[PDB]
Amino acid sequence: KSEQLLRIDDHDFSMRPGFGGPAIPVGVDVQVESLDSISEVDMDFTMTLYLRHYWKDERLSFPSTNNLSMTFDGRLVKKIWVPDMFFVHSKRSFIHDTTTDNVMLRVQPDGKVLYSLRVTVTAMCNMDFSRFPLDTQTCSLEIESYAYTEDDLMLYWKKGNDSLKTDERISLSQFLIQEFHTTTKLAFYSSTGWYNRLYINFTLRRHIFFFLLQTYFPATLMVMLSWVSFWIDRRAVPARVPLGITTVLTMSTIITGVNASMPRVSYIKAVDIYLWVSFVFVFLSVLEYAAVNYLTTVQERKEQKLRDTHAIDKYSRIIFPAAYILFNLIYWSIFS
Amino acid sequence: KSEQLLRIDDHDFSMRPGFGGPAIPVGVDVQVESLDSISEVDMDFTMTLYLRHYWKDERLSFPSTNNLSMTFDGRLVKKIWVPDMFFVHSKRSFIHDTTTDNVMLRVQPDGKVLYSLRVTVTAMCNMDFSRFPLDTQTCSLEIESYAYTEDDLMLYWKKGNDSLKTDERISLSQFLIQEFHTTTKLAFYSSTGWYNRLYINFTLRRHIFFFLLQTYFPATLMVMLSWVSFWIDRRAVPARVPLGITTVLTMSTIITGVNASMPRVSYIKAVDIYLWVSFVFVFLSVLEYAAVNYLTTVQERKEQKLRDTHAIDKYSRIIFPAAYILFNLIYWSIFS
Amino acid sequence: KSEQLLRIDDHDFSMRPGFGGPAIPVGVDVQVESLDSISEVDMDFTMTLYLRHYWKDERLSFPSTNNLSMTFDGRLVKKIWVPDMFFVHSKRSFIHDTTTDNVMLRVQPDGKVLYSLRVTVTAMCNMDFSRFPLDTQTCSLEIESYAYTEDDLMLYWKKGNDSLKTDERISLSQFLIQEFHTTTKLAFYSSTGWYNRLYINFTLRRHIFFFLLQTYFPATLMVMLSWVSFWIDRRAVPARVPLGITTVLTMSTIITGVNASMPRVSYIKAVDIYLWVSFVFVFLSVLEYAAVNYLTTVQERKEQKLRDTHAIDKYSRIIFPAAYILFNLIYWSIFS
Amino acid sequence: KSEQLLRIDDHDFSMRPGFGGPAIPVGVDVQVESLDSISEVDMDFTMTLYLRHYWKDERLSFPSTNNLSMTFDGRLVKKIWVPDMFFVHSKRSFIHDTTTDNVMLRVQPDGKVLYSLRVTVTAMCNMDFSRFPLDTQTCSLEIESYAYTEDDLMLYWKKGNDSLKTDERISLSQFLIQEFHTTTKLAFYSSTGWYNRLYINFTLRRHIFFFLLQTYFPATLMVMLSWVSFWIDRRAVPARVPLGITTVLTMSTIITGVNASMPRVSYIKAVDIYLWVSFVFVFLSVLEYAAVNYLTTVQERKEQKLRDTHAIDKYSRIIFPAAYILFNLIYWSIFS
Amino acid sequence: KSEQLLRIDDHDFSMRPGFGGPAIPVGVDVQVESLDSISEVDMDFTMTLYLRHYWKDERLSFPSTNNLSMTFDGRLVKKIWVPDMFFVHSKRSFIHDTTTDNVMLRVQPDGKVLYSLRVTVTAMCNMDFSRFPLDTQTCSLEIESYAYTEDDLMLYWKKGNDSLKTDERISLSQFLIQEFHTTTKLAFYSSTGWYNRLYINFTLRRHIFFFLLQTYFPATLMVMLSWVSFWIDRRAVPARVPLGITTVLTMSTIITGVNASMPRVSYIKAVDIYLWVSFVFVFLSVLEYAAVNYLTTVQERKEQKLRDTHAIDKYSRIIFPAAYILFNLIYWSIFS
Ligand SMILES: C[C@]12CC[C@@H](O)C[C@@H]1CC[C@@H]1[C@@H]2CC[C@]2(C)[C@@H](C(=O)CO)CC[C@@H]12
Ligand SMILES: C[C@]12CC[C@@H](O)C[C@@H]1CC[C@@H]1[C@@H]2CC[C@]2(C)[C@@H](C(=O)CO)CC[C@@H]12
Ligand SMILES: C[C@]12CC[C@@H](O)C[C@@H]1CC[C@@H]1[C@@H]2CC[C@]2(C)[C@@H](C(=O)CO)CC[C@@H]12
Ligand SMILES: C[C@]12CC[C@@H](O)C[C@@H]1CC[C@@H]1[C@@H]2CC[C@]2(C)[C@@H](C(=O)CO)CC[C@@H]12
Ligand SMILES: C[C@]12CC[C@@H](O)C[C@@H]1CC[C@@H]1[C@@H]2CC[C@]2(C)[C@@H](C(=O)CO)CC[C@@H]12
Ligand SMILES: *[C@@H]1O[C@H](CO)[C@@H](O)[C@H](O)[C@H]1NC(C)=O
Ligand SMILES: *[C@@H]1O[C@H](CO)[C@@H](O)[C@H](O)[C@H]1NC(C)=O
Ligand SMILES: *[C@@H]1O[C@H](CO)[C@@H](O)[C@H](O)[C@H]1NC(C)=O
Ligand SMILES: *[C@@H]1O[C@H](CO)[C@@H](O)[C@H](O)[C@H]1NC(C)=O
Ligand SMILES: *[C@@H]1O[C@H](CO)[C@@H](O)[C@H](O)[C@H]1NC(C)=O
Ligand SMILES: CCCCCCCCCCCC
Ligand SMILES: CCCCCCCCCCCC
Ligand SMILES: CCCCCCCCCCCC
Ligand SMILES: CCCCCCCCCCCC
Ligand SMILES: CCCCCCCCCCCC
Ligand SMILES: CCCCCC
Ligand SMILES: CCCCCC
Ligand SMILES: CCCCCC
Ligand SMILES: CCCCCC
Ligand SMILES: CCCCCC
Ligand SMILES: CCCCCC
Ligand SMILES: CCCCCC
Repeated sequence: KSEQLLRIDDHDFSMRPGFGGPAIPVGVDVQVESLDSISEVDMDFTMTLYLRHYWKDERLSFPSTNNLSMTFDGRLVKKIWVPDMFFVHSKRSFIHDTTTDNVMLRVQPDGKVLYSLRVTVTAMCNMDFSRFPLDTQTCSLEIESYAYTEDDLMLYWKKGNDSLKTDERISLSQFLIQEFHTTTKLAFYSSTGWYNRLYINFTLRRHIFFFLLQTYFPATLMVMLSWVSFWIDRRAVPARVPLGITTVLTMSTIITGVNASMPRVSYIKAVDIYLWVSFVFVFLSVLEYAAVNYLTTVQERKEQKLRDTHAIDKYSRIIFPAAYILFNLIYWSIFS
Repeated sequence: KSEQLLRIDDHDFSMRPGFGGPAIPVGVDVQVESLDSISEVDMDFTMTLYLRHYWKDERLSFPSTNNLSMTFDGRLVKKIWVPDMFFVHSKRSFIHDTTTDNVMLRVQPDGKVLYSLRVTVTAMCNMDFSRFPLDTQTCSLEIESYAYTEDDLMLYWKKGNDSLKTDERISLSQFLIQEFHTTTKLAFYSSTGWYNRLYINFTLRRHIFFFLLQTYFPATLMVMLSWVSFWIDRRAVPARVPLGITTVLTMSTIITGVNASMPRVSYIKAVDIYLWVSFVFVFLSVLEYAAVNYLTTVQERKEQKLRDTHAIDKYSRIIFPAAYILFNLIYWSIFS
Repeated sequence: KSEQLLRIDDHDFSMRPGFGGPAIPVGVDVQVESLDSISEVDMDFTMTLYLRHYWKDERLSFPSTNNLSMTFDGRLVKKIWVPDMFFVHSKRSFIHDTTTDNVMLRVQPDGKVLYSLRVTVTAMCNMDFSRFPLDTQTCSLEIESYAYTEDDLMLYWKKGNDSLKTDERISLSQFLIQEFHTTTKLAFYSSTGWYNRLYINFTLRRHIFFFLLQTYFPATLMVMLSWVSFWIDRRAVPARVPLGITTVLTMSTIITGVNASMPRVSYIKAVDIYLWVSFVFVFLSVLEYAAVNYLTTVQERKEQKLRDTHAIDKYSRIIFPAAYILFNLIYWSIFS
Repeated sequence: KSEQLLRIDDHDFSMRPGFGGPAIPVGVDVQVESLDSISEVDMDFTMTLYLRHYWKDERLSFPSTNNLSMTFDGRLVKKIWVPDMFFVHSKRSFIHDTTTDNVMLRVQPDGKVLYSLRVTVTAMCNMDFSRFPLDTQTCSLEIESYAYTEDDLMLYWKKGNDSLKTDERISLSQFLIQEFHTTTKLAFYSSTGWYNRLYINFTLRRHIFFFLLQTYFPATLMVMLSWVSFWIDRRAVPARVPLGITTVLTMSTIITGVNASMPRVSYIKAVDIYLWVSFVFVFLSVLEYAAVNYLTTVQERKEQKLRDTHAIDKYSRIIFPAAYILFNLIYWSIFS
Repeated sequence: KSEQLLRIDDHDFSMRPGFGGPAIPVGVDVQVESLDSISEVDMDFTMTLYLRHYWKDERLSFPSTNNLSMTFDGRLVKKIWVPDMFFVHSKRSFIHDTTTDNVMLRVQPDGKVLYSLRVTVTAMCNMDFSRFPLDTQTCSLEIESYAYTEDDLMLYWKKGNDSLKTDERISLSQFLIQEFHTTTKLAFYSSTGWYNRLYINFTLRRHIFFFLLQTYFPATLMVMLSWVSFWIDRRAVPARVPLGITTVLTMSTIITGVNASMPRVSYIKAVDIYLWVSFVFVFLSVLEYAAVNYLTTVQERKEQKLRDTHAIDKYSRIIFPAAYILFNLIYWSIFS
């Protein structure tokens, strides 16, 4: 029996290696296999990965006439001491078990141990949609020991920045992913002490042209369409009135349609500002012709009682586009 | 073996410490890590947190030549007595188990015990949407012993109001969160007796300006647009009629669009009252011109058989806006 | 050890108390804590509650110099005999286990036992939507023994109608809840025999005014708006035609919008009948003016070849509203 | 102890009764309690039922001075041999366990055994939507032994067609259910051999009138409305043009609305054919008036340069309805 | 006892057969039972299948006076050595367990073993929607050993391309499935070594005619409808203006409706290009008439101050359709 080569029954494996002295170093490597989903309303993401640990234990040494190592599956884990890592700020997670538990242990003649397992985790990521669709988000995944302070266990990246590998075809449907890297930082708990924490960081971006074409293009076209009425004969009331009112109706349908297709986040975003400013421009263009028609009617009635282009149209033909151009300059200087 | 330092086999751990005498005090601390989601239709919320217990047991004392404590994981829990806390008014919950059970026990030489675990819970929160979108909601989470009355176990906050800590970046997507605090109260069960209950309270609010801009602004603009027809020449029937009917159509589309984007709660809310009053104003403006056209036609026919601005327009130009202003004053004095 | 006070090893606990003789009575009490959700398309509901059992077993008696009782948690359940209750017509259910199993046992010196546990259950409830939104539904939850017939186990409510308690703040978002009460009935299985079954009954109702304002009000307003054209000068074709066709378009949008917000139940309901009758009225009002215009044109052409209000408008002004009023009387006498 | 009346330790229960000789017959009965849901996009259904087995084993015989039988729960199952049935073509399933496992065993003095359990299963059902909404679907549930060929185990319906019972109130929200019955058939696996398979069959149908009123009625009404323009004076251009274009807009909104309410199945169905043919009719009616207006204008210009009803309207008034009637005859002769 | 015919206690089953020498070959067969679902936003699919292994172990040989084999269920698996296969790039999976674990073992007198189990798996499949709805996708499922390198275990398809069988009625609701086949490839891990990997490949396609009729047909019809105004008398302003503006409104509603029914993928696809080009054509047709009306008005005013078909219409009648035809030629030569 291979488990008799390790004196299992001859040691207390409820205490750590080196108990009573300096802390035992434990080195970590990570391989990311995929990014599974993201939730914008609930603000979290899901990832699948391999986690590997390295440490030394002299109680595990066995004699050999060679330099061959022995390999075990997850049934040995409950018989020896292993590190207790957990994921900070996570909502749910599990270890894969088909067709059997996805756990491996390899033990060297001198007591060096490698511990490997496959896991899926869902973690939180606070997001800010104030600059949507031009926003940028940063997320992280964090790794920590549950019960051992830095005085008993010293956790570190085994090879620095070479300790993280990512799959060549990692991708998300609605985001672009860039800039993977690792960091470390000490954290403090008033109940027990100081602990080491490791981080995995990355950044997300959207596709800007899709949103430009889908939202900003039609609004601008409808605003430009509402200026056509300034060049139409003011005596054609049955053609001036329906045009303005239908233009309002079209802009309202566009805004409702856009609202139905964005994530349900209930506070004010940049695209909303653009859309409602354009709606106000369309409203003002109807008020203009109302004024013109009233004034013309008054003039005609006065002339008959006593017995060309109106100035408002001439000024509006210049003033409306200039003000829209100035709004656009300010908006795009502010939101980049 | 460390479990032989505690005389495990030498005591009955199916009875409480101090059995037969006064109740044993048990002190509680809570650290909230995050707020995961909220459901407005089902009226509940989800939270993730650390729960810590403190008590003393003389049967656990062990000799030491030092003041060092021993630490265990969750396999020891089934061998000793521990408190049986549960969450009142909850729908589902679980304890995290990756990469192993997230449970810790620390035992002092004199028998003081600390018990720590990590848990996620979903709890109910009755809500009232009568003043939507200006409503305010209050929620709570409650903690109680399942089987021990106040005569056997005394449950209390360890440090009063300093016993609750919350994460610095706790947030929800559609709500603002404020005013965390703790309370206690005795409850009575006719089947067994009196029990101590602990509470965690907080308050939620919405973003008012988003809703103002999205709902109240367009309705008011359309009501103001329907008043334009009072200044148009009454002889232009083909321009007066289509304008009113298209204005009705636009207001109906706006109302349907707003209805599709609120949570599906089927009783009457404030915003509904605002919207349907505005719809009635738009309807009345079409009835006005119907009356005017009929009366003008009668007058002309009478004059021809025998062989300026109509008064109704002049009065309507004043009466409609005053009545809308009075409605707005009353509405906003009532709903703040 | 407290489990040695009960002679556990000295009795066969795979047989019932009183085996071989009359049936053992078992009394039941229920406390409802909350109503969690309801599903109209799948026709089921979810509930969370406490279930308590009472019976006597002389094999459990122990000596005492006092009248104190002993309390156990769920680890004792597998060592003694307990009743096997299950929920009839249910789809899924589970027993809460945080922070430990929510099970209690209390044993009196003379062998009286109390058994308590906390459970969540989803059960079916056949529904009829023919009179929507004026429908009423009745639901029930049923409790039965799986393996013991009335000859071996007699199941009954411990205190009659006082055996059911409900929480003071029980509520559902879209329903009103009323009239909780209990009943009993015998059921028969051809495979094994007769069994006792217990019932918990309640009733659900909707908020009628919300639905009135959201659906019936706009339809009636549009039908009334289509009658305006009967008072308009028949020589204004460019004002009579667009009005009818836009009125049809508005009514169609209203009907689509209403259809998108009701539960997806694919058979005919009362509100559908109301809406499609109103649509038919709006269609008929356009056919009327088509007839009037054709006849006027014929008359003018005839008069010119040879070389006031038309009767159809005068009759329509009376006939349309009377017929709508009669439809409303019949409809509301039929559907209450 | 009742388990000592059966010589449990005295037989190898890892082999079947009658090992080494002819196959052992096993008889099956089924009671369906409910139909829980159906998924049209994923093409599956869910059902809840009781499954009962009957067979004889002489190793289970025990002496009795009477004809009373002994009853056990599911803890005995792991100590004796039982049949290994499984559900073919299923996606997921489980056995109910509240408040304990829903399993029963009854053993007669002579070794006759009854085995009963309660189970929920989700199974696939390939569907064809080509004739929607006039389609008919057939589904089945299949039962088979996992490891024993017909040479070792003979599986059959205990009582033929009397072996299946269904609940009196079984129903689905959007379907009608009819024609339950059972069948049997042999299947062949090249890896191991021939096996017996049992079937449960039933049929589903929709409510036709709901779909008629919701879809076919409005389309036909709009097609009939577009024919009104053939009777309108050809000199009223501002009344002929808006009518056709608004009629197109109404038909497009109707089609979009209908599309949003059917199950998302992306291939061509009958109702789509009806709707797009009607759209083409509405398009052609606008092309007609375009032609008429152009020709009239040419004639007038020619007459002035040189210095009644147009035939196209007269022919269209007959030709359009006849062609629609012929389309309807062919369509309804093809799709029933 | 049948487990005493195999000397279970007489061998260490924690090491592989042939330990210390050449690798042991293991042969694999697969039978696909169904394709359960596909997720376009999350980019994955689900499948249910039978997995079978073949290998030889001399420690399992037993004497027989015949050539009969012994069969076991899944309780034997934990007592002997078996291969540890797992699914690469998968998100979740499980082994069916109703009414018992769906596992079988068959052992020949000479030590040949067959191992069979039933499993459901969800795997990732990166997709590209740039050519939607004319796109083609390829997916695969991959099988690998977790802990043994090619030096210890040699994994291969038992019968080459005859090793894969698929069900005759396998289907998906919105896709067509074709071209199943198998491949093999070596993979390299820097932590442990080289491993053998097996692949199952297939291809998916859509139904093109459904999408043609639903999207491309209405857009083209509306573009053709906007050309009607070039043949209408330029003096009929109240008929030329409403027609263009309503045509814009109809096209906008069509585009919103189409957007609401495609999978929510936020980057630019071919159908979007088609739709927005058609929208631009409709916009240009309104700008044309604006120009024509302005120029006519100028001419009339000049003539009066001093005291037929306009050229722009004549050129537009030719130029618009030619340019649309050229766009269509280029588009369909590019996207096939
Ligand atoms: C072309 C369009 C969208 C389509 C019409 O509404 C016109 C605007 C004009 C301003 C443009 C904008 C696209 C996004 C631009 C290029 C901005 C960016 O650098 C984005 O990061 C700055 C100015 C923006
Ligand atoms: C500006 C707007 C919304 C946009 C148009 O409809 C005009 C109203 C006028 C009344 C305003 C309201 C915004 C919300 C106000 C300020 C109310 C509040 O204190 C909210 O708590 C009281 C009066 C309300
Ligand atoms: C006011 C309104 C709805 C709003 C407009 O459509 C007008 C109808 C008129 C008939 C009313 C109905 C509301 C519901 C009533 C009162 C019915 C009920 O007792 C309901 O149980 C009987 C008559 C119904
Ligand atoms: C009344 C209506 C629907 C409502 C308008 O579109 C007119 C058609 C006319 C043809 C009818 C159809 C209803 C369904 C019928 C009766 C068909 C069936 O036997 C159905 O199985 C054959 C002819 C069909
Ligand atoms: C008939 C229709 C759609 C309906 C109207 O928009 C007109 C176009 C004309 C061009 C056609 C297209 C259908 C798809 C075709 C046949 C393309 C394909 O081979 C598809 O793989 C090449 C040319 C395309
Ligand atoms: C790892 O590399 C990243 C690359 O951006 C850098 O930011 C970071 O500081 C590096 N960390 C260490 C420990 O070298
Ligand atoms: C805790 O502090 C809160 C702060 O609002 C207060 O309301 C509450 O009464 C305090 N409770 C105790 C026990 O001090
Ligand atoms: C319980 O009370 C309800 C109240 O409605 C009554 O209908 C029922 O008959 C009562 N049952 C018994 C057993 O008293
Ligand atoms: C069972 O009855 C059904 C009723 O339709 C019949 O089709 C079937 O053949 C019958 N089967 C047997 C085995 O009698
Ligand atoms: C299996 O058959 C497929 C059929 O396309 C072929 O592509 C593949 O190369 C074949 N593989 C082997 C190993 O024969
Ligand atoms: C309709 C005309 C829109 C013009 C927009 C100009 C935007 C300029 C942005 C300059 C950023 C530096
Ligand atoms: C269209 C004019 C709306 C005017 C609204 C006035 C609201 C005043 C609220 C005063 C609250 C004290
Ligand atoms: C538009 C007028 C609607 C009138 C509806 C009258 C309904 C009367 C119901 C009487 C029930 C007894
Ligand atoms: C608008 C007129 C529709 C007429 C439809 C007639 C359908 C006849 C079906 C005959 C089936 C035998
Ligand atoms: C409205 C006219 C559309 C004409 C489209 C022609 C497409 C030709 C494609 C040729 C591919 C080789
Ligand atoms: C392809 C980018 C288009 C942007 C139109 C505003
Ligand atoms: C837009 C304001 C114009 C004023 C011209 C007098
Ligand atoms: C709005 C009512 C006006 C009445 C004027 C006589
Ligand atoms: C508040 C009830 C309103 C009903 C309108 C029909
Ligand atoms: C609505 C029918 C009126 C007929 C008058 C002659
Ligand atoms: C619809 C075609 C009519 C042709 C009459 C000459
Ligand atoms: C479309 C441009 C036409 C120009 C004719 C002069």
